[PDB]
Amino acid sequence: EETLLELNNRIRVRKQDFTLPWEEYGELILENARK
Amino acid sequence: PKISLQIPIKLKSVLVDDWEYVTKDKKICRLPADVTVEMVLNKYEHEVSQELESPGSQSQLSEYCAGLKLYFDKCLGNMLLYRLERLQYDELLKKSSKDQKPLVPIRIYGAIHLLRLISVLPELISSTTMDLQSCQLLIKQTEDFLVWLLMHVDEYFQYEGVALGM
Repeated sequence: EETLLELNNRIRVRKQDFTLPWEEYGELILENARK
Repeated sequence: PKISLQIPIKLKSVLVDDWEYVTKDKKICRLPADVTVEMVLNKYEHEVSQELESPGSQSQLSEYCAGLKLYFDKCLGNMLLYRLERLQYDELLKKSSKDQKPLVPIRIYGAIHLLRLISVLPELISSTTMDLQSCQLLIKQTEDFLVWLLMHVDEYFQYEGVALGM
């Protein structure tokens, strides 16, 4: 069991603009349009 | 194969309000935030360590909070910014160069950018070589932090920002 502090330099960082994934947030994004 | 991370629907809704405010209303956060990432994680560790009996339980929480600060400092400028927020960042980066003082994101940004980090943690874990039990602890500690964040949701809280294939 390694903690996040010891995994810090093994979990690669992406270079990208931040997004929300559609499969998890799409229903909320569509409801948000109807406000 | 999915790295399962339960994020309460209220907190997912917080992330979508933020997405609307930035990418639709075109309104950036005022910086520095009043309650930085560092202060959110300091308070969390400070409270939750009072309800843990095991000594190994206290170390793993401290190593979680420390690792999460460290990873926020690495991710923020690489993958946690909407395009609209890059000018703000590039200006902070510019002040850091002129004032000869390094940029420390956990001391500038706030709770919402921390929650952005959490939202992408499953995708980051998924490509990583690590022990399964280390991943399960990572998931457990984050879900614990999340329900503490939800517990304090009122205290802390042209087109871009949606990945249709994800």
